[PDB]
Amino acid sequence: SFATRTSLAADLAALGLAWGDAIMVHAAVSRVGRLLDGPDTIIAALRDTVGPGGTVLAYADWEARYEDLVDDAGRVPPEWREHVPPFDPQRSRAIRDNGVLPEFLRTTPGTLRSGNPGASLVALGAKAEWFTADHPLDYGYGEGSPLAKLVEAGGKVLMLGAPLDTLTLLHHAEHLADIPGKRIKRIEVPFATPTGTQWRMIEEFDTGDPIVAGLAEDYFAGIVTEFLASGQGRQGLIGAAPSVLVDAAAITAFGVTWLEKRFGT
Amino acid sequence: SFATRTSLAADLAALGLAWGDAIMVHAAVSRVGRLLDGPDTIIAALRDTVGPGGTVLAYADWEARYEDLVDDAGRVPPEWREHVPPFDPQRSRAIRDNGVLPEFLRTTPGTLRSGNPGASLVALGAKAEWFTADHPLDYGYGEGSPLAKLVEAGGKVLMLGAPLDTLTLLHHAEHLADIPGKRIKRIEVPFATPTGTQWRMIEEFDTGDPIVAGLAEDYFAGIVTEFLASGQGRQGLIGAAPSVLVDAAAITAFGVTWLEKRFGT
Ligand SMILES: NC[C@@H]1O[C@H](O[C@H]2[C@@H](O)[C@H](O[C@@H]3[C@@H](O)[C@H](N)C[C@H](N)[C@H]3O[C@H]3O[C@H](CN)[C@@H](O)[C@H](O)[C@H]3N)O[C@@H]2CO)[C@H](N)[C@@H](O)[C@@H]1O
Ligand SMILES: NC[C@@H]1O[C@H](O[C@H]2[C@@H](O)[C@H](O[C@@H]3[C@@H](O)[C@H](N)C[C@H](N)[C@H]3O[C@H]3O[C@H](CN)[C@@H](O)[C@H](O)[C@H]3N)O[C@@H]2CO)[C@H](N)[C@@H](O)[C@@H]1O
Repeated sequence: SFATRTSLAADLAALGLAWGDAIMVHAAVSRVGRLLDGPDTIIAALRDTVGPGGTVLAYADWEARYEDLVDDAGRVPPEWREHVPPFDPQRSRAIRDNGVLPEFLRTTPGTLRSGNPGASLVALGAKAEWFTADHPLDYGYGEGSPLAKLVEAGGKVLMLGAPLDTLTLLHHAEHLADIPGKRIKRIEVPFATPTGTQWRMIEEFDTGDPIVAGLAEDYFAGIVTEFLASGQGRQGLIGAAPSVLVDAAAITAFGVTWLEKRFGT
Repeated sequence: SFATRTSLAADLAALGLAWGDAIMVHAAVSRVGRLLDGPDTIIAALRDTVGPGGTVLAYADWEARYEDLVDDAGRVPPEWREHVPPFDPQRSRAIRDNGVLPEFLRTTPGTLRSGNPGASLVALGAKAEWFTADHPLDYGYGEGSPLAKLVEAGGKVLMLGAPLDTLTLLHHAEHLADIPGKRIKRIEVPFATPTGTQWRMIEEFDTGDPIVAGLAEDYFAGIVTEFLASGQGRQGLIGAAPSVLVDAAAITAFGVTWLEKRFGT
């Protein structure tokens, strides 16, 4: 009646998580079952399974409710500017729309957070410095991004009971997909610098909706389902949670090909 | 349509919070209204109002779900011992039963947390070291406790939209009250030391229920209501939240006298 740090690490090993892996986690903590330490049991079991050579990652994003006040060019009206809290990678809370684990991971001692606010990842472990260094502010889901570094390092993504449409790495596949009609989001973001608040415009492919028209908003779940149905990845229980584990480079290439087949040439 | 760091500090000043105050906060963040930075706007406004000479405090407690496995002497059965996460004052999460603000305060850079797990307070500011140092493990709501140091320093308690029965300092009044039939809670707690897990028995007056029989479980709210009805304390809005501000030494003495009149001699 209690999933422990030991039992969860055993479930993670049986699922496919290995010593030295860089693992990115999307979790629905309620579905794991009753935990002795709450979400920190999940974090501890992941660190135990990958060892000091591994790295645990999560999608942090940023809690910035000021997006309801921007006009049409994405800037902030002058009456609201100095009221918007600027982004500090060490103090800005992770978004909690898709669960509380990224914030729990962000506040775990040793965790590093990248510089692109809306696309920030948290990393804890051996390669946390490289995974979070020099995050390009424009198109933060693309070439120089932590999501690209996860693919390059041969990392893995674990859907720990979370809905399959929340896989952030598939936004990296959307950025890479050579297709037409890609939607773009522009917004101004306040940054905290040792001299005050400095504003800056951010450009990236819009990850608030499907990258192109004609797709259901949860269509990431279909891509993951087809990926598993093709005999790739592994499925199994983590505690009481139905979980999915995929290779980062494989699911990205599968996601790009999924898009380049139905759209473009 | 947006309570800001500036507007909240103005509401706090109008309520009675002053420069240099040591303020302990019980908050219901949802009732404050729409915040630009979430709960961190409340923390920032409190720090702004009290200044670098002040101190912001909250009741942290401890997220320890292992209390359902103890027998009748309060110890942990041998099969569960090494599975229970030990208490680390720097890493143990604050309880979130009465809101998320204590955990947000605990993870704010610079905040210190005291050593008594179940009675731990978080402190951020000038006297955070003294407020959290040398917390007596047995009877942690009594003489050497942060709640007693708050009374000694002339601190204040702010009920920021929270229910009035959640005022932790009234447990210090229960400990001090010279009355009969005081209930006692005993439990064993794992502690993290630089050499491993060390277990220890904790004794204190039971704060999970009224200190004596014959009291409704929310009777703290009646004491606060009588205290305000007697012309003491101040009431007003903090954002959109009906709030209460009281002097720590006054509400404690009023709480003790409230108990010593209806019970004992
Ligand atoms: N969905 C409709 C659209 O949502 C936008 O805002 C959305 C946006 O801020 C935000 O979208 C966020 C992005 O930020 C972030 N960079 C990646 C993350 N996957 C995404 O999340 C969203 O897309 C996922 C599906 N991949 C869903 O599983 C998830 O529940 C959903 N919140 O959530 C809001 C609602 O989804 C705009 N309101 C408007 O373009 C339109 O209303
Ligand atoms: N209430 C019934 C009793 O609750 C106990 O457990 C309780 C205990 O762990 C815990 O009680 C906690 C204490 O820890 C902590 N040290 C101080 C805090 N004010 C108190 O909180 C409790 O008392 C307040 C009223 N002052 C309420 O406002 C609050 O909602 C309530 N959770 O919440 C649990 C439920 O209240 C035991 N289950 C049993 O003795 C009996 O069932």
